[PDB]
Amino acid sequence: MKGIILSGGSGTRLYPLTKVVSKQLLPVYDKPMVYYPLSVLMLAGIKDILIISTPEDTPRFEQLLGGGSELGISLSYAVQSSPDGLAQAFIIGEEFIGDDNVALVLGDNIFYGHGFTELLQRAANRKSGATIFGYNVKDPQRFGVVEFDEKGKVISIEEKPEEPKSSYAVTGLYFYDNRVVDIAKNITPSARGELEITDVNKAYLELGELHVELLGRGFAWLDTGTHESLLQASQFIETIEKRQSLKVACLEEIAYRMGYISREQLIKLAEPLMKNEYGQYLMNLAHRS
Ligand SMILES: Cc1cn([C@H]2C[C@H](O)[C@@H](CO)O2)c(=O)[nH]c1=O
Ligand SMILES: Cc1cn([C@H]2C[C@H](O)[C@@H](CO)O2)c(=O)[nH]c1=O
Ligand SMILES: O=P(O)(O)O[C@H]1O[C@H](CO)[C@@H](O)[C@H](O)[C@H]1O
Repeated sequence: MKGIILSGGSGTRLYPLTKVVSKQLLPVYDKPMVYYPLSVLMLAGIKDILIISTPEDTPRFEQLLGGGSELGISLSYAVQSSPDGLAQAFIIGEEFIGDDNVALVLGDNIFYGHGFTELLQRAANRKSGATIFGYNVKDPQRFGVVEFDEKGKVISIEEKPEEPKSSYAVTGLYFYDNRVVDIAKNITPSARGELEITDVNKAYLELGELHVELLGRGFAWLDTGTHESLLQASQFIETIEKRQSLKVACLEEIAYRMGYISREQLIKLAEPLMKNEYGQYLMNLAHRS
C-alpha cells in the first residue's frame, strides 16, 4: 500500500509563522510537524510515500527528509500549485498511486495513543472500501462529522455542518482502495471552493463501503491549526516524552522497530547526531537487546 502526506496549504491562521516556513515545518515540541504524520504511515507498514506541498515548500521537505533510504523507505515529492482541496491529493498522486490502495494523512494532524498501531495495521490490510477514523471533539462543526448507528455503521458524513449530527470528527487519516483516484476526479468544488475529502468519503458511503474506526477518549488527536493549538500540542508531546524514556515520532527509531533498517544502519544514522540528545537516543536504542 502506498501513502500520501498532504503537506501544503496557506497556513493563513498561523501568520506570520507561515510567511517563510511551511506550517508543516514548524515545531511540534522538538520535531518538525511533518515527522508526526510520516511516523503514522511508517507505523502502518507503509514504505512508499508521496509528500505533496506548495511550489515553494516542496523542496524544503525534500531537504529535510530526502528520498527515504536512511529510513529504509521511499519518499517522493510532488507540487500542488494551489490549495484547492484534500481530494487533489489523489489527482496529483495518480501516477504515484498506480493500481494500488493508498492512505492519506494530513500534514497538520497529530495522532497518539495506545492501541494505535493495531488499528493502523488493520486499516492498511483492508483491501476494499474506505476507512476513516472518528474522534469525539468539543466543536464538531469545525470538522467533517460522522454519524454512526449502534453497530458502528455509518449513517451520514458532512463537512463542517452547522447542526452536527454527532460529536465525532472525521480525523485526517484515511485509507482507500484504488477506486479513490476515479472518485476524486469526479467530485466538484464545495462552497469553500475545495475538492473535499468529505465528498470522496460520501462516494464510498453511497456504495455502503465507508467504514469508521472509533478512536476512543483515551486517544489524543490534536491539530496545529492555530497558534494556541500548536503550542498546546507541543506541550502535550513534551509531557509524554519527559516522563518516559521513549520518544514520539522518532523516524529513525520507527524505521528500526518496523525492520525497515538494521541495527548497523541505525548506528550509522546515530553517529553524525551524537553531538545531540537525539543521536544519543538513537545510539542507545541500537545497542539495546
Ligand atoms: C485544503 C488543503 C489542505 N492542505 C493541508 C494543510 C494541512 O496540513 C491540512 C489542512 O486540513 O491539509 C493541503 O496541503 N492542500 C490543500 O488543498
Ligand atoms: C513503537 C512506536 C510507537 N509510536 C507511537 C504510536 C502510538 O501513537 C503510540 C503507541 O504505540 O506510540 C511511536 O511514535 N514510535 C514508536 O517507535
Ligand atoms: O482543517 P480543515 O482543512 O478545515 O478540515 C480538514 O481536516 C479535518 C481534519 O483535520 C477534517 O475533519 C475535515 O474533514 C477536512 O476537510
